[PDB]
Amino acid sequence: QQIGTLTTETHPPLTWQTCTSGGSCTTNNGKVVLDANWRWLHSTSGSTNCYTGNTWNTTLCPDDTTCAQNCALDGADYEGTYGITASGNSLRLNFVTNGSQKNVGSRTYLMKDDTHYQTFNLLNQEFTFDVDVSGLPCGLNGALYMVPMAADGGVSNEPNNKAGAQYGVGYCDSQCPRDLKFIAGSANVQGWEPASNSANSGLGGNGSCCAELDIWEANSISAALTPHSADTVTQTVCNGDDCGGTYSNDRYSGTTDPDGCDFNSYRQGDTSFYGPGKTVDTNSKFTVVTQFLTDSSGNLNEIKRFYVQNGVVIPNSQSTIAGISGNSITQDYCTAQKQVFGDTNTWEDHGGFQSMTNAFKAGMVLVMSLWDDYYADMLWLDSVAYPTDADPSTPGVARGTCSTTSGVPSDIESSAASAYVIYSNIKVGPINSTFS
Ligand SMILES: *[C@@H]1O[C@H](CO)[C@@H](O[C@@H]2O[C@H](CO)[C@@H](O)[C@H](O)[C@H]2NC(C)=O)[C@H](O)[C@H]1NC(C)=O
Ligand SMILES: *[C@@H]1O[C@H](CO)[C@@H](O)[C@H](O)[C@H]1NC(C)=O
Ligand SMILES: *[C@@H]1O[C@H](CO)[C@@H](O)[C@H](O)[C@H]1NC(C)=O
Ligand SMILES: *[C@H]1O[C@H](CO)[C@@H](O)[C@H](O)[C@@H]1O
Ligand SMILES: [Mg+2]
Repeated sequence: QQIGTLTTETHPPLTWQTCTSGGSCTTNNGKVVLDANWRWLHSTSGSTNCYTGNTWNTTLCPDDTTCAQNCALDGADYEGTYGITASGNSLRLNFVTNGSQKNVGSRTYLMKDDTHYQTFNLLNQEFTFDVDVSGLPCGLNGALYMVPMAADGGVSNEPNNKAGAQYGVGYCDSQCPRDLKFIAGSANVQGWEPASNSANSGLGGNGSCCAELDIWEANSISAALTPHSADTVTQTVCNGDDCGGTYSNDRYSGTTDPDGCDFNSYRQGDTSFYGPGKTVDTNSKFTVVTQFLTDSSGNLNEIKRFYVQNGVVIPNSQSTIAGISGNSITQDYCTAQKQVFGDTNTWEDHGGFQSMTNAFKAGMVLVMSLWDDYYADMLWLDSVAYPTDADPSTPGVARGTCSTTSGVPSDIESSAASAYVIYSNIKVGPINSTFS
């Protein structure tokens, strides 16, 4: 995709911290950028849209290559159009913004400079942030996570990609998303079809795969921490059903792990731990600490979680499911959880902890998003039962307190239009350096 010249792109400021030890943190002046999929996409020749609603202009975009040559991504009105407010240490994302048109959700990335994403290697480090999820009801997902996107947004080896990181180009994840307009320096017009169960109501011929570390996927009801493996940790392009993931005829036929090794306290049997008025009280802001421990060879072997609220350090809740012990993500936990729950261990299939180690070594980009779920209504995160018809007595079925009828986008985009999330006070450093 090309650089549009009709609207200046100014990345809103976001300060975050590097810590070296407890009580020793210094500030970094970062910036945030909106994902390309949310942007106006128009001809390089003028103002004519290449994409409108959920379909393409086939004169401007007769094929994937020509479309990339012909079409430019332009600058974003962050607050006015997208309800994104980045100031000081905080990033607020609003769910619905009814400006000149209706906007639902957003996906943003942390930048090091105007043309590069910040990258992270969290081996032997912890990532820590504050979050307010009080305004997130059933069906919402405020996600803070990491994917090994190319730092430059792909421009170095993609001649038709000039927009790059500057315009939030280069997304990939463990679902191999096919709703992306641009993948690996090409458009995705070929095979594009409208689809009711896609976030943007459309799906192209190709998907964008990579590893994915879901540090935080949450609302006021439930939270999940989920690493996802991949054969190749950085971006690969997949074709149709061979993609696997959400929209394939065979979810597990691809090169990535679409399910991940998840820890949701409620799913792991403790319904008193996380939620409104609970041990981690979602009525108010809290600190989320995620630690990435290694074996003696420097390969990831454990993900730990701590919360801090009112100055009280709260260890992650123990899994209470018989056969699934502990309060962290380890190979023993992942194997036991998949076996006991009766879920396919695609996590292990695509390299598990070694895969995530490789993803960290490649360098991770920080993603901060707010979304509703056109495929499963976020029931996988917060429902009394997922699947909706499954036995709530069966281990792994219950994930939260939300009804099986909750979270339908056409419902909640109305009823929960005021929903928002605030991420703040991001800190990265060695184990134990960001809290005490
Ligand atoms: C991106 O997806 C499109 C659509 O599926 C692919 O285009 C197909 O290419 C094959 C092989 O050249 C042709 O036989 C088909 O006619 C094309 N289909 C359509 C609908 O145009 C394209 O190959 C994909 N690109 C990559 C890199 O995988
Ligand atoms: C598509 O783009 C072309 C070239 O700018 C333009 O002439 C045409 O009006 C657009 N719309 C349609 C429906 O073809
Ligand atoms: C971090 O703190 C915990 C709890 O005090 C301790 O068990 C662990 O050894 C510490 N690890 C490092 C690397 O400092
Ligand atoms: C469009 O229709 C599909 C069924 O194919 C639903 O899953 C989706 O929620 C939307 O209503
Ligand atoms: Mg998709």
